[PDB]
Amino acid sequence: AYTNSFTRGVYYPDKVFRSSVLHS
Amino acid sequence: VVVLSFELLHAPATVCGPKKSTNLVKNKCVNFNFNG
Repeated sequence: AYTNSFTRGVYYPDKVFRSSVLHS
Repeated sequence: VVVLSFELLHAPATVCGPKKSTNLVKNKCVNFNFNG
């Protein structure tokens, strides 16, 4: 063997565009 | 018995009903109906 994935795996959750905003 | 199920906003709309489209004007407050 295992190894740690530091911050990998982040993807755009939906096709809807956003910019300069935090979204939960 | 036929059952029809629809999906909204999952993806760009691929199936649509027949409505004639028109040219889009800009810079003027106008009704817009884009892809439903």
